[PDB]
Amino acid sequence: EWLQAEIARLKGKSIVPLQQVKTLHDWLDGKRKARKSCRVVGESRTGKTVACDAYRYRHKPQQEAGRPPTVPVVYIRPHQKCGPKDLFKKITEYLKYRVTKGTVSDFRDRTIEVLKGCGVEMLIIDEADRLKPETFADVRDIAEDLGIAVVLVGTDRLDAVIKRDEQVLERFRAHLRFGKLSGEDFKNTVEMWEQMVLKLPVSSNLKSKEMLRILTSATEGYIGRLDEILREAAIRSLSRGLKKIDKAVLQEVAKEY
Amino acid sequence: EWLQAEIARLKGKSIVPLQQVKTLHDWLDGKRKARKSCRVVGESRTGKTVACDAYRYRHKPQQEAGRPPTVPVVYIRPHQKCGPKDLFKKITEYLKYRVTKGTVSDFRDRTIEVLKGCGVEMLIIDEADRLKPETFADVRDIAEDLGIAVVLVGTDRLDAVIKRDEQVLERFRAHLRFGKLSGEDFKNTVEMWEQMVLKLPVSSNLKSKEMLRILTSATEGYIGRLDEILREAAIRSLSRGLKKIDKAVLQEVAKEY
Amino acid sequence: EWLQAEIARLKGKSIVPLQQVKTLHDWLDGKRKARKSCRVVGESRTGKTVACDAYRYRHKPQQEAGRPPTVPVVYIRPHQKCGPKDLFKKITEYLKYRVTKGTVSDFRDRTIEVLKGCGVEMLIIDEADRLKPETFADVRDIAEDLGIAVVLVGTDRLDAVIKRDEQVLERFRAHLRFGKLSGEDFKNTVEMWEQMVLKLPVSSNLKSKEMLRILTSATEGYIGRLDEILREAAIRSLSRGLKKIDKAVLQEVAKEY
Amino acid sequence: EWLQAEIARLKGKSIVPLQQVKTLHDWLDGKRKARKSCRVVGESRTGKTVACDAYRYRHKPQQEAGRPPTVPVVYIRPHQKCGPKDLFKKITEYLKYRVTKGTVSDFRDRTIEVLKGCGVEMLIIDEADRLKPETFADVRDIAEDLGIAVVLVGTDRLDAVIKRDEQVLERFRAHLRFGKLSGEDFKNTVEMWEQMVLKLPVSSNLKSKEMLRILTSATEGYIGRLDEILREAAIRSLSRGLKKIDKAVLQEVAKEY
DNA sequence: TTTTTTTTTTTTTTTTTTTTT
DNA sequence: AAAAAAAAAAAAAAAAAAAAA
Ligand SMILES: Nc1ncnc2c1ncn2[C@@H]1O[C@H](COP(=O)(O)OP(=O)(O)OP(O)(O)=S)[C@@H](O)[C@H]1O
Ligand SMILES: Nc1ncnc2c1ncn2[C@@H]1O[C@H](COP(=O)(O)OP(=O)(O)OP(O)(O)=S)[C@@H](O)[C@H]1O
Ligand SMILES: Nc1ncnc2c1ncn2[C@@H]1O[C@H](COP(=O)(O)OP(=O)(O)OP(O)(O)=S)[C@@H](O)[C@H]1O
Ligand SMILES: [Mg+2]
Ligand SMILES: [Mg+2]
Ligand SMILES: [Mg+2]
Repeated sequence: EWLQAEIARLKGKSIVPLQQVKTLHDWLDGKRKARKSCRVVGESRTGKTVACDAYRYRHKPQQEAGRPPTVPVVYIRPHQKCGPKDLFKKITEYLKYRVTKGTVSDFRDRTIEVLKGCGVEMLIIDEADRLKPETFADVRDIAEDLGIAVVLVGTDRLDAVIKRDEQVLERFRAHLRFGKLSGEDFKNTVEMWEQMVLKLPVSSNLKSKEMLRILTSATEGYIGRLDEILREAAIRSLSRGLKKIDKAVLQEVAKEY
Repeated sequence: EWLQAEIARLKGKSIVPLQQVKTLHDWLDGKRKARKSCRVVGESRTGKTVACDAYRYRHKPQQEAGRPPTVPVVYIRPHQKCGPKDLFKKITEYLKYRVTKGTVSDFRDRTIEVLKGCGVEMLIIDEADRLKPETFADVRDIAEDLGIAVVLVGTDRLDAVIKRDEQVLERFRAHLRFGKLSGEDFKNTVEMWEQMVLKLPVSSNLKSKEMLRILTSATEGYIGRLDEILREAAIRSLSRGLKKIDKAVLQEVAKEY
Repeated sequence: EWLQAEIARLKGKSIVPLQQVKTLHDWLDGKRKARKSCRVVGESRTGKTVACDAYRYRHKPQQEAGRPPTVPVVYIRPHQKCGPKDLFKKITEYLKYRVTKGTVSDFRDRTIEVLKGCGVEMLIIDEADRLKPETFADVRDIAEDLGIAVVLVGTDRLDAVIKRDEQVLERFRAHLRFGKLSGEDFKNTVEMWEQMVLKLPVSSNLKSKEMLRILTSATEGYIGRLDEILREAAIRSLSRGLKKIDKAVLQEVAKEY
Repeated sequence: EWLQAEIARLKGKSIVPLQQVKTLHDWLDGKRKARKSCRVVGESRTGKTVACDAYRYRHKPQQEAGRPPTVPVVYIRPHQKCGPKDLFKKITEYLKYRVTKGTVSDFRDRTIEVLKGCGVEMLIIDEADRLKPETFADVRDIAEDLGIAVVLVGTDRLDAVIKRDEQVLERFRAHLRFGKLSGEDFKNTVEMWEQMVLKLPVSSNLKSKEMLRILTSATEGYIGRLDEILREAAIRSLSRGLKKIDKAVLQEVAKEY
């Protein structure tokens, strides 16, 4: 069924190139070469996690020799109230090693051992705020002992957590401020969105002012909302037998927010 | 004894089709297809929980194959000050899997494993206000890692809890409002009520204005009160040897509120 | 005495054909042909062990020459904290060989000799959890060295044991999820039960709703409870000089659970 | 019967040339010439044991002289909790000598006599982790006294055992890490597998993306799972009278994992 | 400025058995 | 007939990061 094939596609996710994503990638590349600690802070739904995923794919692990694959970048997202056994477990699994039964001290060395050999140029710890304060000692140890940069990406609240510990605050001072869209950048993003993200049989012309003012009021510059508003409107429109998104559909969806 | 058979019936509960229930079911069906996460908020005794139960029965689990049943929808109601071990336990038991002794970090993974295979297209959490703030991290993780929609049903107080966390508030921005009954919808509901819920030997004619003004003052548009006023009046009337509800009985019951 | 003859019969056990048993039987038949090693997991009192017994009798020993019997399938149930000398002893006795005095290293080899010669295409080890972890090495060796598939039937707790050893977990990934009864399948099972298991002089009509709601509340879908509730009720009823089971008897028995 | 002839074939096993197997053979060849003890560690079902078997067959025993058969490479797999009498017995039997009744101190010396004479350049001990710690002394003695290199092939758990003894850890420091398949290597392996391992009359075109995404999700890069999924699907397909594997069959089998 | 509420994270110990020699 | 080794678990508080009037 054509309709179901398009809905199964639309409900899915993809990465769209944006000025903000390229900016982060070039910035992280500098910190990687210099091995310097830094921070990534911005508002929710601005597309910070997605840009980090894209970076991991930009430079993939290289395995041209018999030895363990050389993984230049490690990306992890700690669970809630993450303790020191959990941080080490997740780093080790990411690099494809199995963790054996033992205590924190027992595989701490193993984490170091697995960290060595593989390149591990940079460690990106998304959602840094969700971590027990005691674990920031093991993060500093890694950053200090090994030639590894620790990006530590987080939301605005993270700064409230970082400032509670002098030694952490004075080691992660450099920061990039991820932001939201406004002005022409938003209009160009909507034009990009229609053509690449949407494969609808008939064009919706979402760049038009009459509907762009609606997308602007509904979105407020958050790339996460633009994705929801247009992705749901496309499925709701096709489900009615339409070949494009009607102004009435954009209004009907916007009213739910 | 005929009288006791009718009292044993009247003291029981049933689901009556209403415009508000159909409206929610069609709305949830859209969010299910789009895998969109959104809240359901309204006043107490408006019949929010009952509409959610009716939805679960609309799409029942399928057992055609010898494989584990594909449950399209999961409905749970967390206990007071629900923590992260309790949320996972209740989801797992709802899928007929028994939980073994272990830590959150052990059956957090089992939950994901039971979540995979079973369809679990949508997760409805009633009494969303009854969650420790720390648990909203495990809810976001589920909503993010897998394509599952989370309803997060709650009362007006839920909004006061949601706005305390930026990341949670942004994710659940879309909402549906239950409301209450007023005008013709109430009169038609009373007519439906006497016909479908009350089966007294002789008709009471509750639609009549002389008694409808009483039901209106006593219920103030809450389907929960209309249920109580008429269900108690029917038992109290039969217990006196009456075949119908007298105006005097409706007045006597209303005076207690 | 007629009464004692019926009680001596009722207190006994028998195998009733069910949809779950046939499903189980023909799934095992696929694994047997493919020589695949797979696990089978189910809740207590769902009739997992009985279905395995029925399978053994479906595929009986065949003797076409003076050579040892061509035993197609082996079924064993290990004792508590079963060690490697005990697993080998029980396999060997099952095939009707006497075990001589010696060490594990002596009749480990004798076990291989008698696993050979006879076909022994399948080995079903019920209650797999009750086994010392060290013995899973001898089970893998059999499964690896000989063209034999091993079932590993067990309860939910078995999965907690299996996941403690990487090499066992990976080998035994395929699974069948034995379940409980609900809906029409339960009503039809009660009709079958009264139809075949119970031969009372006068019919009880256990499929009627007034008593079926009682059997449902008392049974909760477990075939083991339906068997207890009706088997005890039949003996208790006959002992009172009744020719059928009265609603009062089903209620009296249900109250004990 | 054609169908049974194909099933009797499909249920069997064979060795498929792979990049990982050639890599190990060239690596072991270097250690053999240098007489250097070394390790082989990787995950379960990655095809570690099969590559070792292929190596033994690459360099078969040569018997062109008066002296006893010269086996350059010896391959053994110790039983569970293998002690020092068992290690010596299995080495001696492999070289085709009968072991007489006596003590460890008697055929410890007989083992040395038969290790000598025959070239015995390399000893490959599979499943090294399942060995008694006391036996590693007899392994070091062989490696130290005789010009013989010992491989010590095993899983991730072996490293936890090795690090418990300083003298063993230092001796076996060199290692080759086995890796699972990902990317193009997996797609090319599926194409190769269909051509050489499957002799089905009608081509299945398993390289196609629609079914390759299914094989990828079901396999997760483990050559052991790709073998199982496709080998069972071929038997299940032929048993239905099909000349090829249908997408429906690959899905039906994948659902069991 | 107070008063719980709980959570994991910890080892130390004490016995019991199943074979080798 | 006298020894060595490998389990295989139930204890009994306890210092403390975090939280609610
Ligand atoms: N470059 C992009 N291309 C396509 N979609 C994007 C992009 N960036 C963000 N999104 C959308 O944003 C949604 C949420 O992902 P992110 O915005 O990356 O999450 P986030 O930035 O971590 O915000 P949080 O939840 O506060 S941490 C996804 O559903 C994406 O569709
Ligand atoms: N298909 C069946 N036919 C007849 N009796 C059955 C059947 N299934 C279960 N029973 C009854 O259940 C008892 C046997 O236990 P099972 O029902 O097999 O429980 P189980 O599945 O073995 O669960 P456990 O406790 O884990 S062994 C006997 O008393 C049988 O009479
Ligand atoms: N060259 C090959 N040709 C055909 N089948 C192969 C080949 N290599 C591996 N396999 C299959 O994939 C599985 C994995 O190989 P194994 O011999 O199990 O190595 P392994 O998984 O490292 O051993 P374990 O599980 O750690 S004891 C085997 O059971 C084979 O069926
Ligand atoms: Mg995020
Ligand atoms: Mg049983
Ligand atoms: Mg192997």
